[PDB]
Amino acid sequence: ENLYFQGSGRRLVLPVSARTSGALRGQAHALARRLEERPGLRLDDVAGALRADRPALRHRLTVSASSVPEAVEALRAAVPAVPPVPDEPPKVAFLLPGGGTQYVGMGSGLYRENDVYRDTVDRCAAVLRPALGSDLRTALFEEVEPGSTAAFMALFVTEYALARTLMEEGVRPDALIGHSLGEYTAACLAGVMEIDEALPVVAERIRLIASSGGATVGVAACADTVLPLLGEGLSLAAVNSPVACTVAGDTDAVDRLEAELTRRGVPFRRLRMPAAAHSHVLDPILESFAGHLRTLTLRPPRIPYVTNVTGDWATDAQATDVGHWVDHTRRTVRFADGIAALWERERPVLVEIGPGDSLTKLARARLDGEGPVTVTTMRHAKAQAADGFVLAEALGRLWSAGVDAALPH
Repeated sequence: ENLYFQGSGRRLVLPVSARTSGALRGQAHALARRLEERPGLRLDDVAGALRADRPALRHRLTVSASSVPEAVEALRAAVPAVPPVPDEPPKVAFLLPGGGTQYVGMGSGLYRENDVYRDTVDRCAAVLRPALGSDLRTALFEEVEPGSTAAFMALFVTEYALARTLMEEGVRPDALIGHSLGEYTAACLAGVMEIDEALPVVAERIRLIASSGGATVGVAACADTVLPLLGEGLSLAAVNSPVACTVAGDTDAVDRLEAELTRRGVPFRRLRMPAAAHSHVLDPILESFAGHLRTLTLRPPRIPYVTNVTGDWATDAQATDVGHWVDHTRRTVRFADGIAALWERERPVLVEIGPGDSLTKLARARLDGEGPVTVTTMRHAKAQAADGFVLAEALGRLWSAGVDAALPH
């Protein structure tokens, strides 16, 4: 179970582009039949030849392979999966999850294969030791108490390292959106905050939220259905999509809401973190948390980002205002509105940065049926794919949608 650096391995992305719906499938089986019938062809050479010796036409797909049999098999199954590329290159947005999908071992494959990912994690763990009290890489890769400060900081650093890794490949986001904790990651990526200063502040934000107690319930219904059921002792914590919102408050009030939701057939699930972020339960720690926010050098965003406060693009005045960041922690996460504002300006490819597809589902629900292209970037806890495979697929898919710099080499 070693995390020693191995460097990049043999896995490569093979690009295929045609002019038709259409000929793409045919051209992919052609290439498959060529590598079978030509044992002298190395995967190595084919990857470069597919890059240098052919034009990048409108209809694209890719396969990932660490060997010729793998590539041949993947080119048969290959089905076009994104629309033909636009006449103008697509915009790109990063979506940064707030927690719920973190796990021990996430990104461990990237930690071993990718020097940017490894260096970013190492840098953050060293900066974090005085505030955290431990080496974050222990929590990232070996063991962690669920819902601890370390568990969530593991998620924050994974997002940051993964975003830095994509940016070094040339996939630089034109816009950012995060969900609660993820808005801090977005602010660091946008230049609003410096990662080294943000790390201890995010850590104390987590401890202050956890120490405030209370409870949160995720309700699979739109906010209009939930609002009339609240509720002295309850706040609307997040409006996530037309079929998802969260409600937070003291545990007794949340218990009674759940009883009344059951009585109406409304599906819901108690979030496992016994906390109440984005609700009145945080009132006693807001001013203390503003003390920590005052330690940060805030700058206007150099990449645009939408905040959960307004569900709209953050202004320079907001990004640099401690009181806004205090409001961000107290007030409803307007994620669904944020997704719509992001989409309406850019119509960008939506790239989820972090483990899972939880924000991708919210975006698909809110953006039905604008046909968003979404890209996923890190596997769920129980999935068997290798991290480097999932990353290579994401990069190939980004190229297929028209983000040319996403293709590696």
